[PDB]
Amino acid sequence: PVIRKFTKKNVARAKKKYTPFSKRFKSIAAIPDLTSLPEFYGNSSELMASRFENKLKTTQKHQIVETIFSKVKKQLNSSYLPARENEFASIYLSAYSAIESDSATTIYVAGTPGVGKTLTVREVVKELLSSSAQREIPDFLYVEINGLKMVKPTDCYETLWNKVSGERLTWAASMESLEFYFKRVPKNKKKTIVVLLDELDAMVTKSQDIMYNFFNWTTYENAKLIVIAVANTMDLPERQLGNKITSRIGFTRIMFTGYTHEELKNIIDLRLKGLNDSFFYVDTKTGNAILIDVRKVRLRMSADAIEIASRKVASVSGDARRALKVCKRAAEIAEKHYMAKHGYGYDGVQTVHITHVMKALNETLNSHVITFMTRLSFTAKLFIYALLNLMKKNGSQEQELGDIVDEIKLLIEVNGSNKFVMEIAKTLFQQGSDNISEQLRIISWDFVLNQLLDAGILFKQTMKNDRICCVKLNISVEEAKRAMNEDETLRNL
Amino acid sequence: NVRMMLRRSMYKLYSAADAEEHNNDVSYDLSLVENFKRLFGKDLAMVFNFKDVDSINFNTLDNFIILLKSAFKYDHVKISLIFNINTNLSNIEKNLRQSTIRLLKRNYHKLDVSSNKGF
Amino acid sequence: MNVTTPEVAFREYQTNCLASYISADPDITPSNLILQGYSGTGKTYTLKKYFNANPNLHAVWLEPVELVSWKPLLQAIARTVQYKLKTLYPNIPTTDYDPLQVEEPFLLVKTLHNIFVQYESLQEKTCLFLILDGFDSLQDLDAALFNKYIKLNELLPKDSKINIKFIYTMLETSFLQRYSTHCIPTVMFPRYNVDEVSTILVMSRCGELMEDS
Amino acid sequence: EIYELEKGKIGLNYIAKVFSKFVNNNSTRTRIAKLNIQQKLILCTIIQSLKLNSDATIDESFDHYIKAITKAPLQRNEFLEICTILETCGLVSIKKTKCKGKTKRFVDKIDVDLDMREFYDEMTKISILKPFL
Amino acid sequence: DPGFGSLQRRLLQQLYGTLPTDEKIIFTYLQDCQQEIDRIIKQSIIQKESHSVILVGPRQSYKTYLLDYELSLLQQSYKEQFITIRLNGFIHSEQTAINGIATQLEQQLQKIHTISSGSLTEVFEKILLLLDSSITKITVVFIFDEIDTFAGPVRQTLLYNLFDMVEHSRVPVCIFGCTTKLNILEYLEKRVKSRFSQRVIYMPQIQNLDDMVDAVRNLLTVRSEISPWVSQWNETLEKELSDPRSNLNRHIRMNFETFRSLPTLKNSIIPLVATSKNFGSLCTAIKSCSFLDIYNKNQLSNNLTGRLQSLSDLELAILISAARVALRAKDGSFNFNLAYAEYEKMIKAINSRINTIKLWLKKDVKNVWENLVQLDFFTEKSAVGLRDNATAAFYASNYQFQGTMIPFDLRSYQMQIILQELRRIIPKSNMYYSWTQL
Ligand SMILES: Nc1ncnc2c1ncn2[C@@H]1O[C@H](COP(=O)(O)OP(=O)(O)OP(O)(O)=S)[C@@H](O)[C@H]1O
Ligand SMILES: Nc1ncnc2c1ncn2[C@@H]1O[C@H](COP(=O)(O)OP(=O)(O)OP(O)(O)=S)[C@@H](O)[C@H]1O
Ligand SMILES: Nc1ncnc2c1ncn2[C@@H]1O[C@H](COP(=O)(O)OP(=O)(O)OP(O)(O)=S)[C@@H](O)[C@H]1O
Ligand SMILES: [Mg+2]
Ligand SMILES: [Mg+2]
Ligand SMILES: [Mg+2]
Repeated sequence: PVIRKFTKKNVARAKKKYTPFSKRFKSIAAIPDLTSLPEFYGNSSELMASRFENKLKTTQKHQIVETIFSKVKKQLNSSYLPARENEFASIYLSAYSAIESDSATTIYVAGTPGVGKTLTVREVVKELLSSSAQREIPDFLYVEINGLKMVKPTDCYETLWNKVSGERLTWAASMESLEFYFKRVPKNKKKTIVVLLDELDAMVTKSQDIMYNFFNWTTYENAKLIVIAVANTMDLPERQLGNKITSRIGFTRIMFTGYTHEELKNIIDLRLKGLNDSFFYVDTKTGNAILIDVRKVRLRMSADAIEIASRKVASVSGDARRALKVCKRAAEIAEKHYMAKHGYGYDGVQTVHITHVMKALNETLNSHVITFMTRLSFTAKLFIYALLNLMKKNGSQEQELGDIVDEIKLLIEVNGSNKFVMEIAKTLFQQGSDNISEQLRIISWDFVLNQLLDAGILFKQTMKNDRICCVKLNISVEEAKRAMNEDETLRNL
Repeated sequence: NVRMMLRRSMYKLYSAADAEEHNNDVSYDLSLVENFKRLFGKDLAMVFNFKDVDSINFNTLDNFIILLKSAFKYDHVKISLIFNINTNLSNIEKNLRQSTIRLLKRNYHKLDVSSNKGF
Repeated sequence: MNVTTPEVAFREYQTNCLASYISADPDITPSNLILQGYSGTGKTYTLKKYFNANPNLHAVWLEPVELVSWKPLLQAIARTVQYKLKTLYPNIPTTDYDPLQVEEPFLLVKTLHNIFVQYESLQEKTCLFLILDGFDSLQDLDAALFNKYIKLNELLPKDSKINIKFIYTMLETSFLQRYSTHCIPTVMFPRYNVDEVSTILVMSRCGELMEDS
Repeated sequence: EIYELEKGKIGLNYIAKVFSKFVNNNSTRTRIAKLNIQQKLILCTIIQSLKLNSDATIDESFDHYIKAITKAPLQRNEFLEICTILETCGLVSIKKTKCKGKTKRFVDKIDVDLDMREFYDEMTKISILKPFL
Repeated sequence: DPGFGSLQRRLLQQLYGTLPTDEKIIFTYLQDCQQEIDRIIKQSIIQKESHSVILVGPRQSYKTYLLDYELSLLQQSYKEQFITIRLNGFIHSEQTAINGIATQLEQQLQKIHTISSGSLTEVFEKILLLLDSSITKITVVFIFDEIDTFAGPVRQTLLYNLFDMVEHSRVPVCIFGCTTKLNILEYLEKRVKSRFSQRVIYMPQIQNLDDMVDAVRNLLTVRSEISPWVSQWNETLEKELSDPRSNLNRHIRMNFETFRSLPTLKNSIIPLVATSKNFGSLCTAIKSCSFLDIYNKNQLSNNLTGRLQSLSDLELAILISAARVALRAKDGSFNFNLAYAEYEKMIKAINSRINTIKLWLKKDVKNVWENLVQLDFFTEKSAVGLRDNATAAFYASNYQFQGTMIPFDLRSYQMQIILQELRRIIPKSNMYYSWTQL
């Protein structure tokens, strides 16, 4: 038949309809009551997610063994609170004064990552669902739009209209459908919907039209939506959104500030209230601890260890997740000590203390580049030394490679007295043998270029001439200076 | 560049082979020249024709001639090259590379096509 | 091993160091092997002489100079592996997959996996030698394509009966000095000597001069 | 809405609240929040890393560091995590930019936002941040 | 005899690492870091906890080796309790990673007892309701190879979703990231860092020379008694490794100062063991190390010295004249006309002092000039070589450069090998050796 210019044999199209909600009936006066419709708002076939559930469950077998520290490493996972009250109260009031008043508000929260904003927002929505179950308010359909959980930044329309309506269209039909449903359909036939815009600064793409529409459907009188959009920087509509959309977002702008050391200590106290200073019935044979041969054991997650883990993480960025990561690494270190000391293996009291949590606090404050450039090869340290002493002559940070080569040759020829360098300068140029001429480059030159290029110490510009290819120290010069002073041979060479 | 020459050349080859016959989709490279004998059943004799040889890159042209030279090993092809030059031959064999020139010195013929020669 | 070293006239180190790296047992064989040389330095001649001296092990001859960008390279790999297996073990049900379906490196992985898991009906695990003769002779070539062929045996299954073993052929030595930390076995081919050229030409050409009418 | 959080005298602290919240304090809370001297003199290191180079790499913010204090060790991790405090408050911008230079691959940058008028009055109380200006 | 081939096959199997997983060796300098990987991975296939680690170490530093040793050690008993999702950072771009996870979640749950089908949105939602959602579940072990490409400086969506199903999931995951950058935590976007468990474990390098000879002792000794020769072959090995003045210890000593790596030693030792034919021949071949200087000579046989050695005489005069012209200029550029205006001047000064050298015309020095750019003795003026990615090698394949449209003998080339480096490598018994001074 035809001979085609190229082929698209691996193409997969969804089953999604093109005609929007505006052309269902073509009668605005005869729109049916959308709330108690069979398909709308999740009233039919809501097993549409729980099809894949009996795939990742296999055998209920073989008697898994918990330990004395496996309990704390389970309670330090993702899961009143004395942390966020003046934010929870204002957000729940600002979202309750629109649920009761059939309004169209927009709340704006923001904060550096870890300050509990999505936790308080989801608890606000859980409490408002409890209020809807107590029937002091109307009910709503809850939609969470995560900014990064989607492959296309315009799929927000598709998932919002799908969650509202039970039908899935393409993204253009979904945005026209949502535009009609939020402009023209009267407030007697729509129950309200609350929208969580999780990680808003990932849908600003190329038009700002999604950011336009989700904050311009809320300026309408006939649309009962509440947008509780979270963010990652407080001045986001002053940096990357227009001033008109800044006026749309408005003036609420409730910031989730960082935590304090007292708040973080209270957080770890509530996380370990059920386990600290309690009693466990371990067995000498395995180690299987059970909370209320058999040994009654305490567990002192010490408050000084908690507060010295909390003060540093309260200083740096104040995150109630990084505090849990520190206090879980401490329990991991304790469990490793316990299992290695007792020979237990998988199938007195126990403590977590200051000089035991300092390893968990020091595991993320180590630059393993100095202990890398010390264990580097001699030719790689000689490369770094040639680059380091060319810098005092030049002052560019961007030395060529033909210069490094001649500087290495200069150092080897000008040190002809040292016993180490006369033993090594034969092998450095000829691999210790004859029937090999004196090479222009040292042996392992491309190897120690690449071993620093892949490691990110070195930084070479792309070109075909490996005499004028510039080379930069990507890490630093001060740490290279402090790493080249422990060699016993390069300290004089 | 070289790949558009190859894709256009094998596209024209597969078009002028499958439309002069009176069904699968192949990739447009010299593999079609390799298995032209078993795709169709006929021997290949493609005659190339470069229109403004003084206006192509000769750097792309000798790369295309090198890329064509590997078609010799397939025993059913016969490549013929036709160069339409609007200048002299000392300006084509100055810009080409010498190995391509010694490959082109195997069965070359010249032909003066101009309506001022031979009034 | 049980391989037969060929009597190539002036590459004596290279055929010994080539029978030390190409065998019929997939455990005593590297997963990648470079044969870096220059133009005319005897790579293809000693490769064909080796693989003709050992008829039992299976070759796949692929030349990425007539396959310009990387997509016809993947399509040609997935085509000719399947075509080689069809004429090697004929009595296996071989459901023909289309090589044009390969559009990305991942689809080459998936296609070759679906080709290989249908030959589990054999007895013992074999290796298939895919030769990329002239990998630096790729026309629309980039510096990060070779990383996609080093880390391909990392994706083919481990307890499989047909294992892909690559044999590259480079030509440029500034190409190869980028993939030096990958520690692939490199067998370098140094340029011929005047005393060796003067008799390589004699043993190659003085048959077709007396038989030149 | 802030009237209902007690269960023109209160319709003013919001603007006096959202103006001060965005403003915070240019110099009064600057050192107050810094309270730590190591969270104070580094901002002067970034101030001295602007009138020599506009490509202020954190290395250049750390090569300036061992051209000032060279008179318990200190690694680069302490510097680049104490800079997160100046990131968390909302003064400094560290992200990846083009890094023009000679080669065009990404690296960290440093930038400051407020004009050097009130910060120059903020140093009038600290006797060690006066020679560094 | 069929007694020697068993010893040779066992030796080459130990040298490749293709042993069964009970005699597979672990070197002593990487036995502590195998304990940490074993601790991490053994509390996720057994205890069903979920976490994320990043393995940082250079190339050929035994990361895939250790991980496959664990995954083959946690398969002899707990086969049905885990599935593995391995994906590179090279062959899996960030749009083709979703199809990789979906194809590898589909075909792995098939072998125990359609999620691959749909568009990219449907597939990415079909694998977000499966992972992000007495009994025992199945855990997924993600193996991210070269994770520093998924941590690019734009979005980091795949890392956010994968590290987000660590705290916030019901399925136990355990995700391994093998990378090479030491500054890997500076790459991650600040909300993917907060989801990260911050447990990056650096691979160990070789600190002592004793570690290298103990590693070669572990690699080349034989534990299982298969051949009759093994009772000699161990002892004749130790006689080379205990004596610090032999050839094998000297080659290990010069490997410790050069590329400090065991796989380069493996590629040295493998054609030594495989080219040998008898046991006494193998014994004297590892006594003398008669192959670790044949091979090591061949590895340098054409870089810039073993192929300049194979230059002809006119080509050498052309290279010397071109390096003279580039040495005389300011920034180091020249062309064919400036090079031939030094070849004839030098050769006329050769025929002045004296039987001679035939001056080849400029119709034949063109072939010589083209043969010295196909050996990389000249580059162009600013021509960058292979581009970094695949698009920048496409964006320039449509560009028509100005250095290839000008005539041939005006292209401003540039030297690969300067005249000082040409002075010391040409032998002093040459008729152009005096012409390499300036
Ligand atoms: N006051 C708190 N009480 C309990 N958990 C908390 C608290 N604050 C933060 N967290 C932890 O943080 C998680 C909730 O995520 P959040 O940090 O609120 O989201 P976020 O601040 O937007 O972070 P990003 O940047 O969006 S990944 C929970 O799993 C908690 O473990
Ligand atoms: N040792 C040899 N003995 C006999 N003939 C040889 C020998 N070496 C080369 N030749 C001949 O010269 C030719 C050289 O071509 P190849 O062996 O293919 O070299 P080559 O490196 O593959 O060239 P490239 O890389 O494809 S440009 C062979 O085809 C033989 O005809
Ligand atoms: N699965 C495996 N089975 C046997 N040998 C292996 C395996 N993986 C690697 N090796 C060998 O181990 C040595 C180096 O191991 P690698 O795992 O490849 O190093 P590496 O850390 O993976 O390098 P990367 O992945 O680029 S950081 C080489 O001799 C490999 O052949
Ligand atoms: Mg969140
Ligand atoms: Mg060849
Ligand atoms: Mg890897």
